[PDB]
Amino acid sequence: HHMQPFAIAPSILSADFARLGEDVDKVLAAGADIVHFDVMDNHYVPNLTIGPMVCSALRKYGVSAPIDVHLMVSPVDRIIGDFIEAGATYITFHPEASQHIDRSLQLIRDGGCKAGLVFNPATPLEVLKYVMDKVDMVLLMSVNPGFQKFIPGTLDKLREARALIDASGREIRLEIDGGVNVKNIREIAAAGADTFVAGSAIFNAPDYAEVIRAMHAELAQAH
Amino acid sequence: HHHHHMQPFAIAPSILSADFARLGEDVDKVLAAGADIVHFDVMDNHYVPNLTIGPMVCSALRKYGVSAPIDVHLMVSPVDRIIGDFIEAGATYITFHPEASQHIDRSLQLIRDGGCKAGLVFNPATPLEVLKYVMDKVDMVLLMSVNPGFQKFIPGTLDKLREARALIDASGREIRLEIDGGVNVKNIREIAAAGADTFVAGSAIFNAPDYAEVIRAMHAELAQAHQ
Amino acid sequence: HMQPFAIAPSILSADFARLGEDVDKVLAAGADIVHFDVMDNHYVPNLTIGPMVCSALRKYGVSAPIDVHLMVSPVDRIIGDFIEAGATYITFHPEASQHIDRSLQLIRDGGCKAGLVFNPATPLEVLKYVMDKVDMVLLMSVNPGFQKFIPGTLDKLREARALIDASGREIRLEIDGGVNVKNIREIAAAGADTFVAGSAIFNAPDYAEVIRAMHAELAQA
Amino acid sequence: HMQPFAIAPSILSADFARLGEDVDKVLAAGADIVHFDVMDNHYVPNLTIGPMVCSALRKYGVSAPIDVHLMVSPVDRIIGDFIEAGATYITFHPEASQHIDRSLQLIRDGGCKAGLVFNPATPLEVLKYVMDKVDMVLLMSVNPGFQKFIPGTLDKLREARALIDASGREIRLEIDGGVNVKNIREIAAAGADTFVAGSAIFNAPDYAEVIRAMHAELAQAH
Amino acid sequence: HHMQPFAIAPSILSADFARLGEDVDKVLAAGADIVHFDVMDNHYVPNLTIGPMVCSALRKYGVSAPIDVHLMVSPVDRIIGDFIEAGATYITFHPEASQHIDRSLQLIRDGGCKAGLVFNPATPLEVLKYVMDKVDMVLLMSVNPGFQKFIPGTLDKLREARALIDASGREIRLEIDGGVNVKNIREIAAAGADTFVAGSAIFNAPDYAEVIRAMHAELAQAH
Amino acid sequence: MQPFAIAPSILSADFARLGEDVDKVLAAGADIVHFDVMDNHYVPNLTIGPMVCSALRKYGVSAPIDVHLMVSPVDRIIGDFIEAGATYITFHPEASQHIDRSLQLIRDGGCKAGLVFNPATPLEVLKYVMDKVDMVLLMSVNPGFQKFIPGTLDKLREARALIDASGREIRLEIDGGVNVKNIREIAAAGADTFVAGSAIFNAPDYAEVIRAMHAELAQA
Ligand SMILES: [Zn+2]
Ligand SMILES: [Zn+2]
Ligand SMILES: [Zn+2]
Ligand SMILES: [Zn+2]
Ligand SMILES: [Zn+2]
Ligand SMILES: [Zn+2]
Repeated sequence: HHMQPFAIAPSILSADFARLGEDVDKVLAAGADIVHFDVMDNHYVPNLTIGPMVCSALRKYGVSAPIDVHLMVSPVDRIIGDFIEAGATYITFHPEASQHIDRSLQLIRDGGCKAGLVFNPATPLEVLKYVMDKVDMVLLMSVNPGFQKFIPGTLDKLREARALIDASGREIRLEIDGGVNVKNIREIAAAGADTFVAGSAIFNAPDYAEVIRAMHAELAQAH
Repeated sequence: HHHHHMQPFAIAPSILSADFARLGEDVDKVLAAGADIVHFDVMDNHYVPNLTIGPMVCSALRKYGVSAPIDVHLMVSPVDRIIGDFIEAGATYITFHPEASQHIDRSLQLIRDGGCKAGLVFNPATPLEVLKYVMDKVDMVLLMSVNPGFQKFIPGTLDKLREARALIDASGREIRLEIDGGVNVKNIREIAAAGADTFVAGSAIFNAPDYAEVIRAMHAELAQAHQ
Repeated sequence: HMQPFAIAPSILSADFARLGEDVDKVLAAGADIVHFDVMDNHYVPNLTIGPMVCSALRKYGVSAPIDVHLMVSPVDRIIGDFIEAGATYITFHPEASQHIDRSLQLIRDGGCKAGLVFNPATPLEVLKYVMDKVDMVLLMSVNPGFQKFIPGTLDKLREARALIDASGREIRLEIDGGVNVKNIREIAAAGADTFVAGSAIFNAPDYAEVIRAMHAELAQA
Repeated sequence: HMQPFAIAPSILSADFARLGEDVDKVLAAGADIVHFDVMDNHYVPNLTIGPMVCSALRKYGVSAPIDVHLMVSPVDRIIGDFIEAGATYITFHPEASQHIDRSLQLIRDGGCKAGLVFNPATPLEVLKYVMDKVDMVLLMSVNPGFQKFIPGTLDKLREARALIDASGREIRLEIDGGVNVKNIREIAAAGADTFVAGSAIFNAPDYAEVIRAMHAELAQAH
Repeated sequence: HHMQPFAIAPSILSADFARLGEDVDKVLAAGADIVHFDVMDNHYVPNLTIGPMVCSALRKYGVSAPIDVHLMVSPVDRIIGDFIEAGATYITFHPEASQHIDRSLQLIRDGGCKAGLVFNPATPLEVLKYVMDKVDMVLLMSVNPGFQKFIPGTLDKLREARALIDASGREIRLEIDGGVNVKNIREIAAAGADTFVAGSAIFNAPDYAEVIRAMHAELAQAH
Repeated sequence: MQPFAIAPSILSADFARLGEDVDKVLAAGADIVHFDVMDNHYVPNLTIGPMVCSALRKYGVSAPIDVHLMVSPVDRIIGDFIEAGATYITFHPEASQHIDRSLQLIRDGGCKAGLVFNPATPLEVLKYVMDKVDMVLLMSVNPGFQKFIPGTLDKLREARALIDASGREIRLEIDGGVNVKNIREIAAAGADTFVAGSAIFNAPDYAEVIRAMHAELAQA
């Protein structure tokens, strides 16, 4: 397996939006690697979350950690420009949400960001065949985004995705989001995931550091 | 002073210009500085070319302790589903654009049945004719003096403010007249004199070095607005 | 200057397992017009019945005028099918058509009578330049597709009656939403001459008594 | 590893002026499932019948399984209504839902059986990660909503039956579009176990003879 | 009546697109004032006509006359930019086709172009009240656009339109389009129109100049 | 394969003298007049509609006209291009809710039908419509937005294999950054129908460029 170093990406949807900078500082001080950014436009999913200004506010506040913007929006091209200027690090989108996937991935790369494709539980991986050189991260949803129980079939899709990336020779992260907890993160990594989104499991816990410490402990006795 | 059927003046800062890294703190300062209403600009990247903040941020302000009335301006389309979320999130006012709903009456009724005050937002070009048959169901009328989601006060709004003020005055209903777009200390007197009683300002307050001084200066002009 | 009173029950409240039977009974009970509520799950959050049901009633023997209310968007394609299906009136919402005049003209060219439907909030302004092409004006007293009569509708009825009277043309003034025996008198006095009732008729045990009761209130005008 | 043969007449060809009577006759003539073609004027250029008609069939006494084929987009809201309306199967096209799994999960959580419908050109790959959530697979042998059996459907039937056979799950393989007595044997031999016919049954003078003829050819299939 | 000098604006949909430059030269040399450009995007109307490249092609060829682009498209803002760079003189659009009429009108003005609003046969004139300072032309459709006989009520709307312009004090052209010929141009002008779009009446005539002279002859026996 | 064919795209032609320019490119040896139709929705541009195809036929153009539809939805305008005299009509599968019916509409009109594949679009959708496609167009750039995407060669070879294994007569068309310096390799990948725009219509002499292209097509 030509994987990448493990990374924990809390989704700030579970964070305190009245004290966002403080809450992000606390989870990063607790050892988190990536700030995960769930953007919903009330159309691709039945919910509306936060826009590029929140990414801007985090950068102006001092957050230099990588910000991983997951676009659950459609169409994607215009708002991609705003997240590039707002300081996003990763920009990922669903292939179903863009009429021209290649041009959309190229738009992110030409902005200096790392680009990715997000796969709904039912979405097959076939669309990756002709954009392998243009995706830096692959996100598999283990729940239906925007609507809370881990879909077990995702483990098979994680293993298929890990195989596809390994045979490409390119450095591509395998990200997972949806029902990720301490009790299953060991099994999830064994399927081939190297980038882990957790939300409630971290931000709603009484101690962020122990939970992250518990996750990394399980991740070591996983591979 | 005057004979209009108005409501007591209210200053409604737009938290679009606030510090989203310290939002609860920033809202506390503007409220402690004399602001009345927290104005909430909700944009869904479809009705306007921008995406701002959803109901979870309104919930976060309520869970933090913000008890001031929260004025949710919906620049989204369609509106009914997200209207429910802002009701459950603790919004006080919910206003939306007539163009954004296929069924304006049902949408207004949805807000009222939540216990909220309802309103219609008017783009610079949108005429006021649609108010004729919903006068009993609007608690506030928001006049946009700029194109929402895109930056200079459009002067013709003063004429529409006067037209809106006249419709409310002759209606017998208690309806707030709100204005948003380029409202600052140098023009708030003329805007109030045109008939607005609810004033949304954004950068003028949140980008100022002292929030209380600016708000006092606004009230200074509002006092000399009906000579 | 009005048009003769007409009672137009909406078959949304009828028995779709015995539809021909129920329509015969309500018509034999004195109903004038069969009102047809078409919803496309887009313009309103519900899906009801399409032109094949209008077609099925015509093949069954129903010769009464069938009044097709389109709560759909866009409208031009399905207008054609309802022309071929044997519709008598075809009405649609001005917001649902990008080209109101062409859509009204499309109905007239099929031989049907055309109308525009106005949501509770919709002002009557759009009638100014199409008065020659509407045979019926339908005012919604409830939000279509979603149930209590909106009182402000009576004010719009009187404004609508004034516009029709000043046109000199034969245009029906229709009302739909919460119309019952207890209010049909005031609704007619406001200027309505065409009355859609649904639950009030089809859920009653005897159709003839309700319609006879309604005309009694229409008599005290 | 197929399922018991089932004949599912499509009531688009039935008499909607005497629908309860017409359905009783086809059911008394040996039909197994009432097939329900729902069109929203957007996903296909036609509008047929909504949940109230399914309700009317239940309120009239029809206890047979009602198989609702949703040719609509989006699907989630009307799915809820058909669950309450008393549907037995609810199927939809994968292209018509932005979130296929949540839509399938919606049907199952209502107590209904769920399925995916595939247009003549639509490939079967999308079933790979939803095999546990589909109870029926419907292949269209004509373009839905627009009348001759597309011959390539037999090959897709054989491919679909293999996928279901290799899954170990109880999933019906349904076919709809130009299915008649003269071709139902070959269709069944291709792997279908649920057969939608419309005009072939409801436009016939005796429903029982046509249905009887279909079962005769279904025997001389495999 | 604060009108503008009469202008004949033949619409090139009736022109020979195999010999467009030649045909435009002839109709202008025959006395036409404005080249009328009908843009349809197959969505706002059931037809697709010509885009900005044809406006560019006429300018690259030498056409210096004012080019009047009527946008029957929705949305309008993106293609407004392209018609500005392509060299349009007027850009007009339908208010129903823009979610933000004022911003769209301002976009045209900021490109250096003249702006306008187009009214379908049923569209009321009410929307002009708060954009009078931003419209240089008002186009009244006397037929349903994109689908051929003058709708008689348009004459009443012209008089209503002319009265609104007269009361504004602004230099605003009153344009008419749909079934305009020599036999009715006098009555149309007396109702208050000062800019006349004709298509087949001119381009299908054997001599373009004779028709234009006849139209200009009828315009004299107007007011 | 099919005999090599050069299909200049009239997006690069002179729309003020279109009949003349099309006459010149055909007299210079071009085989097919390529027609790029954009509706400002499927792609961020609006080009030319059926009236222009009709105008070319009324002018005398009897050559095959290849209409590539970058529009969505497609069925209504397919009807218009049939009336206008189109020879090929191709569309993107993502732009039609019912691909088979749309291909069938073209075939029932007497035209040849095809499917266009965006750079990211896989070829999987061809499996059940192989009997209904006369041409397969591979986009080597993002349509409507100009440099040849290298992965297209891999898809060309994969597509050529699918057609070769089908036994059906289907043209393999390529569009996007096709020039004299790369047309040999593209044909070697399996393409037999070549769309060029600027390379031909912006050249000072159309005949020399087309002659130069055919020379490279020979050493394939
Ligand atoms: Zn995410
Ligand atoms: Zn606002
Ligand atoms: Zn109705
Ligand atoms: Zn079916
Ligand atoms: Zn025009
Ligand atoms: Zn092309």
